Amino acid sequence: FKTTEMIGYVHSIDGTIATLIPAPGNPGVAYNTIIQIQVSPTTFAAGLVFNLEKDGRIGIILMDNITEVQSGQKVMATGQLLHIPVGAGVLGKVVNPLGHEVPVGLSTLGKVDTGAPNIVSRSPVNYNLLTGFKAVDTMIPIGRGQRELIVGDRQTGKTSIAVSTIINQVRINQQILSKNAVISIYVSIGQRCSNVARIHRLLQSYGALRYTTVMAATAAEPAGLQYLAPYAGVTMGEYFMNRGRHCLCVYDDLSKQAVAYRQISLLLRRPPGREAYPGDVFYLHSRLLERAAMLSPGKGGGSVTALPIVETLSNDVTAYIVTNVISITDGQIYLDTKLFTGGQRPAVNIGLSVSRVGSSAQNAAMKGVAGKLKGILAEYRKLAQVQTIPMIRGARFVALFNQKQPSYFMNAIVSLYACLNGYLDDVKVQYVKFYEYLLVHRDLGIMYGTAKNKFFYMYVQELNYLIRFFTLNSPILHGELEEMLKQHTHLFLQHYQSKMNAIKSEKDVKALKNLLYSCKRAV
Amino acid sequence: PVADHKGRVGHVSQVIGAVVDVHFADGVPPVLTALDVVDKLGRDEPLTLEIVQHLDAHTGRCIAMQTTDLLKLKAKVVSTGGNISVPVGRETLGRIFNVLGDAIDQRGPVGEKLRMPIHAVAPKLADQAAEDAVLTTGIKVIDLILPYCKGGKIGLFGGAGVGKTVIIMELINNVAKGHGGFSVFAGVGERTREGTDLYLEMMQSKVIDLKGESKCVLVYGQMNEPPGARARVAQSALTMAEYFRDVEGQDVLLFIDNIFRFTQANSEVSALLGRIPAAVGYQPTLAEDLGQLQERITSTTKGSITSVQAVYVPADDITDPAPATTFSHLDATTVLDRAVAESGIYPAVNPLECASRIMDPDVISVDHYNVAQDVVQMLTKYRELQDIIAVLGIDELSEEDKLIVDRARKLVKFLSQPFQVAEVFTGMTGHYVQLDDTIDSFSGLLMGTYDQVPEMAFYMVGGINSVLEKAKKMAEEAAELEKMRRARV
Amino acid sequence: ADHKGRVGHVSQVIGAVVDVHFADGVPPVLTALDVVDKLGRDEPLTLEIVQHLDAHTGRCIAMQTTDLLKLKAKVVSTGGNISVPVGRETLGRIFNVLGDAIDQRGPVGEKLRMPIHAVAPKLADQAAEDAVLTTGIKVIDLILPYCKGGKIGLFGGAGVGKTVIIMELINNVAKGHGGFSVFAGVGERTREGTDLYLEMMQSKVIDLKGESKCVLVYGQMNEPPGARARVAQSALTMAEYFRDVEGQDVLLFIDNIFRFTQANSEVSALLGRIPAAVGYQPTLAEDLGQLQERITSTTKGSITSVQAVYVPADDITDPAPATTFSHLDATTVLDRAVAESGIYPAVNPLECASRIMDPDVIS
Amino acid sequence: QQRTSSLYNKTRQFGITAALIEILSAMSSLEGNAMKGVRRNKFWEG
Amino acid sequence: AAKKYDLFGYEVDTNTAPWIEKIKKCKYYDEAGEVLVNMNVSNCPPDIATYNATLQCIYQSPSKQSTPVDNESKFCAMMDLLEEMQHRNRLKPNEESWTWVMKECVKSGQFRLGYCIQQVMETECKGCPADLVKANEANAQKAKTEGKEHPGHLSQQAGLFDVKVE
Ligand SMILES: Nc1ncnc2c1ncn2[C@@H]1O[C@H](COP(=O)(O)OP(=O)(O)OP(=O)(O)O)[C@@H](O)[C@H]1O
Ligand SMILES: Nc1ncnc2c1ncn2[C@@H]1O[C@H](COP(=O)(O)OP(=O)(O)OP(=O)(O)O)[C@@H](O)[C@H]1O
Ligand SMILES: [Mg+2]
Ligand SMILES: [Mg+2]
Repeated sequence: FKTTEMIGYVHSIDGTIATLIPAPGNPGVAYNTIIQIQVSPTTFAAGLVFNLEKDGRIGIILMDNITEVQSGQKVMATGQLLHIPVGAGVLGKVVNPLGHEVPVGLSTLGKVDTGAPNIVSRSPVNYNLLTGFKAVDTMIPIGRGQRELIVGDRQTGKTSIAVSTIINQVRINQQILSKNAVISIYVSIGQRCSNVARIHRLLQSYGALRYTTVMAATAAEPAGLQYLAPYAGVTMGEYFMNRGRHCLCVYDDLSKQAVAYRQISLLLRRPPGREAYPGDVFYLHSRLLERAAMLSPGKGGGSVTALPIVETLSNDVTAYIVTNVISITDGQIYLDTKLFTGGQRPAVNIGLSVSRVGSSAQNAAMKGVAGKLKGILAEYRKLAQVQTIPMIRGARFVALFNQKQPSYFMNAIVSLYACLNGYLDDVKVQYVKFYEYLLVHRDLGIMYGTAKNKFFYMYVQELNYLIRFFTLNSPILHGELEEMLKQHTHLFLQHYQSKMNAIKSEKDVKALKNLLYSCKRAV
Repeated sequence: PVADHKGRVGHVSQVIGAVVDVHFADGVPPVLTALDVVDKLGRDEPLTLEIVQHLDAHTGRCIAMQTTDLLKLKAKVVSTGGNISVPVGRETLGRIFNVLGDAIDQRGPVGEKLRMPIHAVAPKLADQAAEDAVLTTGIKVIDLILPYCKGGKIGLFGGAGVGKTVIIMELINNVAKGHGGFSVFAGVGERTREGTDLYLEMMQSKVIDLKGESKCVLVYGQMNEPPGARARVAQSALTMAEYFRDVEGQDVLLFIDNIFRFTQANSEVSALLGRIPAAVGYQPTLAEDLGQLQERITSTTKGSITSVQAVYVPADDITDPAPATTFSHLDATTVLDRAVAESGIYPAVNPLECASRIMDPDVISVDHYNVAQDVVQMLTKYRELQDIIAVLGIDELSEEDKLIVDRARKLVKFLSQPFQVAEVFTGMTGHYVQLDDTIDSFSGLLMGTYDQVPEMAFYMVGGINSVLEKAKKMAEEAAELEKMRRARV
Repeated sequence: ADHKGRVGHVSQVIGAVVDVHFADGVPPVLTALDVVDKLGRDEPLTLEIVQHLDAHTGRCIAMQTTDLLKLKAKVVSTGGNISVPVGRETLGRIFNVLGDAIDQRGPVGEKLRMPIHAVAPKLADQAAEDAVLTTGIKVIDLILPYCKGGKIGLFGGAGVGKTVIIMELINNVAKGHGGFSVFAGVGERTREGTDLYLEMMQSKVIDLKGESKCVLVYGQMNEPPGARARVAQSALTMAEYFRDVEGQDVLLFIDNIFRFTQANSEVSALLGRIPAAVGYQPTLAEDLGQLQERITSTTKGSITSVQAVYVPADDITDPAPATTFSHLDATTVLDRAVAESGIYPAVNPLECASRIMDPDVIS
Repeated sequence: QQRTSSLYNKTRQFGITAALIEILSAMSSLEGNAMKGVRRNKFWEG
Repeated sequence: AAKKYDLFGYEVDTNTAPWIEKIKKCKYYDEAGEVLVNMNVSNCPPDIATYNATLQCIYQSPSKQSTPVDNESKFCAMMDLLEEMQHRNRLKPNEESWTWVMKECVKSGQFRLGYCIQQVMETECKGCPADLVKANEANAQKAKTEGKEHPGHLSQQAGLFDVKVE
């Protein structure tokens, strides 16, 4: 930061807030600008101006190095709003809301106070953003430029789903042109430093750092950084939006930002509102989530897909902050605690989840497959021993929704199509994961020399973009799809399920259980 | 004439949030006066202030319509010589405006004949109208239990994601498109994408013919806007509606979404003005602001304004001061409940908590009134019985109580309807039920002539004919299943 | 460092809040001051700077009673934050917030001291991978295994052998991992502190004539809220010394973590800050963050904390337990019914939980 | 029973918060009305 | 030449000739995407000719970038671009685009995709050139003779408990 002149001295320090007194002549400080407090002869501490009093005392919100801020220290004014580095030189790095790089154990600038696109600067979402989960991609379409909320209780996969969604883009980005590559900005707000390290290692393992940047504001950090982190993150994401590219900014999580802002407001002695929150807590998130949009073709067509996360208490979705966020986003992915603890993960409560604008962006193939799945699931919920066709397919679908890692588009859609057309009717519910693993990774037809298809094989990952083009029901890819599905089902029922139904030895039962555990965790 | 304070020079004395105090050497201009900041300040957009209080004979407290970033003390400010004025007339039709009345659609200049201030006095007693009519919306619940009145004030109360916006869009499609008069859509603190969707829908349906004659005006101050603009966009839109009503004697439709954000913005600015908060934390002048705003939304002897307003209920707390104060300012009240929505019933109207002013035999037909009253009584008794049912069970009821329960369940299912705008979410073609058809169907259902029809036949359908067709299809499916089971022997 | 021995004078005394005026400028916040005037006091008085009122006046919180305290009373800065003795000489001894041996067992004879307030480990110091902490107990090791650097929520009050489990953990961690333990009594009954000390001396975990494997840091209820809000940090600093200098897997017991929150809330209330919802201090999240974040597994060693959690009014959604659960990595629930059935340790296996129960971490 | 217990907990928390906010609002109103008078001290002696 | 408009009715640029020339002088086909991004930002949406030029650049370029990417795939990029222009722009690919895709398929040696591309071209276009079909058949026969028709690991027999889930 470039200093211009002294504008006063530090007078009082009440936690994370401070007040300055004017320098001789009252040079003046521009409102909402960044000021530097000379804590040492060579080091400075960032501060944000929030109040210009008549007497000449400036209200400051300390950002970093609060422990080294003392009354009487000189304060210099930069004269400009907060700007942070943005571009391709920040991808793969861990930064803080002030733009400083965070060391990790082995030159464009962006304004963090920019307005959102206006009414005629937007367009309907038309490009899907795949999350890699069958439930979300089918029943909860997410289009690029959409704000999708992720609500749920503590320890229910709220962070895991978003991290997997970021990871799911690695394979796609490496194949298609760089213009369509989806970049990610994971913003951690008030989380634990160990959790940030684990997330960083997980992203690095899958090579997602080339297309991802992490902004961290741990719980030990003051409220200013936590309150400012999401704005800096979206600012980093808006760089690609204004240049015809797409981003996937993620906020983990807005609840802690609200707590930090409430702390700041109460330290300033402002009228508390509902649940002691400030009156403008809604505006806090409004000015944030509004900046994520899908630009119109005239502006380039860039996008910023927001995935705000919110934590509820006892599955209470009538909280002040939860309802406020639900009133801003374009949907919600509710993660029920009962499903999660019951072994049904990611535990997406499809009944309460919804996508208000993502329906159009859904791909034609996924849209075609997902149309009937909606009715099947709706009937299955109402029906829950007479087992009709809807009940069998509903049970198989619920079994298939169990995932740990994001699934490639071709594998997920092929498995969903096979289940929808009744190819898993004879397959027992407990063997659905093993059946899917054999379908995706192995190839029974080739193994037993009974393959007739010319090109349609699951080992040909190149077919994903051909399936995405027309449909799974096109006359080009329909006959071979049906042939391979029939052969796989026949071979499975003949060889694998028949033997699995004839296991009584205790050792063999343990081996079968271990096999099922392994399959359930790997496709 | 020219104001005696136009061009008056003042200097910024204090800046706190969106509240700025300006000192005038020659005297503070009148309250509500619009001021412009002349200093460049390196800003990207101009800055405008509205006077809301007088601190002394020289200092005045103002609210900024744009962000106050890069605003220094002693910054020069010049009075505009009057309140904030917005364009009026037919030149505004088909255009998109903001709080200040600037066209934001990136099209040619408005070229309005004149402008009028956003702040105006409400109509007096002698100017009130005495006309009562029925506005057919095509929705069974509204047309039956809480019928809307032409030229009246309507409100939709609901939580987050309950269906307020969907009902507004359905009403727009079913009324505004086939409306003789003009329409004004005032977006207050709502999603900006919704404004774009509404604009595209209007253009596609030729409601806004940029190459021809349009019949709608869009005024939008959205969530991203600062609290200053969200407390005056409603005033500007209502000023345009008032001009259409009075200066032309034209029937107008005023769709406000959401009116709660107006009170919220007023509370936010009041917190900075240095006022003692009322209960919950709203400004002490909550009732007065709503009274001044709503009293202007009325039908006079010159024209008519049918206003539909969406009221947001924070945390689903219907007792909150903001929504609570709005009830007294509405002719028709539509209360939406989250629990009803979670049960698959859309719209989620809670008929027992809804009310209408034209629910009077002197206004609506006698048969309509009798059917509505019978339905309400049945629903009330069923709600009373549900308390016993949820504890002991249905089998612990009287013989006639079971009949009441079955009829009330069919009524609850029947009240649902698929909207033509929610086809994506419902996956079914929307229905438009005539007023007479609704009355006849509900009267028949009350008599009990449809006791044989399955309960689910009434779920997500239109009139009685749709119920019978769905029942026939269900009967055919059941017969097929029975034939398959019998052949299995 | 430049403010070592700086002179100041008391300017205001309102209960436990004392304002000190320095002619040369207030020392840095969180600085320990000593009241040189012991005219009639039976104990020394020490103040902690919490806020700066102006360039010369600073607000402080007293660690003892402020009785017989006059205005303009001389005060001398200690040169920095509160200092606590750290080393192998503190094993088997009882300390207070100020790091003074209250066991009347001779001088501590420490070789070094550390400040109470230390920044949490940086993101670069975090452990490469999660590791299990073998406690030696079949139930814990199997169903709810502990992780190095993790926080365990110990539910279930007295009557379920909670102290016995604590002593067993202290013994097992030293037996297997060779790491010491630090027990912090925050707002604890003095009688229960004496009982725990006697039990530890009886079980030889604190051997007066031999080698002890536990440090006791007690902040009792009768002490003012200024001490109950820093005893935990003193114990954590003692644990951090072993974690860093000696590179061990240390244990840190907190009894209770709710008392820490209550003490911080009271301290904030005294300063006049507006309480948040329910009535806890507005910095409730930050107060717990500045403490829990210091408990982690670094590249040198680790500190696994077993914190006894109390749920006020049996409301699991209360801000205190709700905020606390966001930092817990495991949960050990103790039930009286299990104890009455003759099962010891009285652990309800189906009520416990752990996050490392994942193949990616454990075998 | 579970639903009523949840409502009971929620209601008590809201009541405590509302009462505390009301008391603090009254205190702030009392503090605001207070005005700092002219200081009668030897300003020159400094 | 004729006036063109976007969703809001605002006039849109149509002079795409300079951008095609810029695409023609790209060494790595990842630079072609940048040109398309610049076109979109400059309110000059690509047309059928621009997409054909981009496909030609992809076919004729050595690799995606100067440094190798982990999973470079020209076919994936071509299909993604075709899906874009078809679904998100409403432009039917002409015979030129499918011929470029088939040329890429036969050049890389992915004969199995050649069958699907040939069927697609026959269904949409009048027919596929015999030269490309002959080259694809030659590649398939060469693969079959060497026994490389399918991956080796897929042909291995594995019973119920002999499957390595891994
Ligand atoms: N789909 C899944 N399959 C299996 N395990 C999962 C899945 N999703 C999450 N988990 C596991 O569940 C646990 C909790 O997940 P996660 O950390 O994402 O939750 P959270 O909502 O972020 O909770 P917190 O409040 O602690 O951040 C972790 O051990 C994680 O590995
Ligand atoms: N009549 C309806 N039929 C079917 N689904 C509906 C209907 N009304 C609402 N919904 C569902 O509820 C969702 C939210 O509806 P809507 O946009 O009207 O919310 P709202 O009341 O405006 O809330 P907020 O604006 O605060 O988010 C819709 O996306 C849709 O899934
Ligand atoms: Mg998480
Ligand atoms: Mg809405």
